[PDB]
Amino acid sequence: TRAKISDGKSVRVILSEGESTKTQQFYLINGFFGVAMQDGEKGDEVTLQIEQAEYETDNIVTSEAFEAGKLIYWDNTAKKFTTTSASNRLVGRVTDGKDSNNVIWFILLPQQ
Amino acid sequence: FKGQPTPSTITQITRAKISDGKSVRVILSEGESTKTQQFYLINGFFGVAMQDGEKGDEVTLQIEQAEYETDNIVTSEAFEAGKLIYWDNTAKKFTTTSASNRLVGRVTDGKDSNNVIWFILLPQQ
Amino acid sequence: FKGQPTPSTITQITRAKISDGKSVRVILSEGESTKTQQFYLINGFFGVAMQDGEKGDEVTLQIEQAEYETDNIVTSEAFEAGKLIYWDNTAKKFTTTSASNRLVGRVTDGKDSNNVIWFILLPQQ
Amino acid sequence: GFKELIKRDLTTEVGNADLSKLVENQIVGHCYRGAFAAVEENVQEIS
Amino acid sequence: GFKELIKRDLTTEVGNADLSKLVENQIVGHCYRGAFAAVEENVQEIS
Repeated sequence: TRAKISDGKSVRVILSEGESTKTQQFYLINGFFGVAMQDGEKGDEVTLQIEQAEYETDNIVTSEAFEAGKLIYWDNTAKKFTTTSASNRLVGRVTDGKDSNNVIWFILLPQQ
Repeated sequence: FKGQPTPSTITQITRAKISDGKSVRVILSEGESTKTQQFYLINGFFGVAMQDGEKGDEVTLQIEQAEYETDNIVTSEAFEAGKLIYWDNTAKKFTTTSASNRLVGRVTDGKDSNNVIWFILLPQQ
Repeated sequence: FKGQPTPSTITQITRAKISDGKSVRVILSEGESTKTQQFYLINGFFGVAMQDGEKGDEVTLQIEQAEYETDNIVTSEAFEAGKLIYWDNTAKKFTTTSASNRLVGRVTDGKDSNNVIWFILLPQQ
Repeated sequence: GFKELIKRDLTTEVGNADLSKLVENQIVGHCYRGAFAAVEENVQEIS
Repeated sequence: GFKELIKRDLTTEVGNADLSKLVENQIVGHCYRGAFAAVEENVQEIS
């Protein structure tokens, strides 16, 4: 027997009645924030990514500059990244700042 | 080289990364003892013990931040998927109470009939 | 494909994981500099500057969350195994005091006679 | 005034030593190369 | 009374590599050995 069962790069979740996820997009489901590898419907099983990896995304609020190094917070209400640092959840730090196309590179964080 | 003919100077090339960090050796304290594949908090490090330590000896803990299966949960509480896990060092059991316990993971698979949890270990903060 | 014979339609397949993210490129500001295998805090990222940089140059920081041999500590403090490690950017030295310093690691091997320390690096929160 | 420096033209390698279960063996390519340009040689025309 | 126990004398195997960093395989040595000493055999001297 071994306590370790998997490397923990990905975690499975079950979609609730108010949640629906499409492939390769960020979704906060059951406290796990990650990239869904399957297009999921209500009460369906999908797999997220918690790989602590550098991730690309443009699903951001386009109001404030995401200069490199600033912490990235995920706002579950609007379903967007932001640097508000309010009650929104912390999810990563910017590696490359926003471009003219509003694209962000950021490193995920361990879900603490 | 001892007794070398010429005083050859030595230049050290710096290095930082000493290991992968998947596991750490730790010295057992007095009132402690570990058996293999069980979680312990020894000198501030929480992880799975890979060797049977008895007393005052060296054992290695696994801090890989991977997904781990574990019994030894306070069965009174219910561990839904997504709830933060905490380590009760007094009772040597997992719990969701955040009074003064150490945050050590988050649940993936809910508390089943066999009191078994699947959870993601955390960065040892 | 400019001048293609036929009006084909291109559909992108999305992909979030741009990179493994074990290290991060960073640009030096005016009041910053680096030399190889030395720890630095540059633009909110803390890691091992694997390359030399002086002024507006690009350097890369190891953030692997592995075990690292550092030295370069505040020698007056004691560093027992398991104690948390904080980076004092003003003094550019590691320290256990948590006044206003960044939390960066936990000691795996205590401060020896030559102030050497082994410690796990933390996830840049 | 134009010297191309070819140390390693191109080498692609594949491995899955420690990758995720969902990730097949990623493919990576790299090349060591360098080029030396000059202003001794160029004249810039318009139209 | 002295026995040398060997399972693998020495094995230098190329370790896992992070291709994403272009870091070469970790050369790592490994030996599985042990010894069984005694006191019936040995006598100490001074000078």
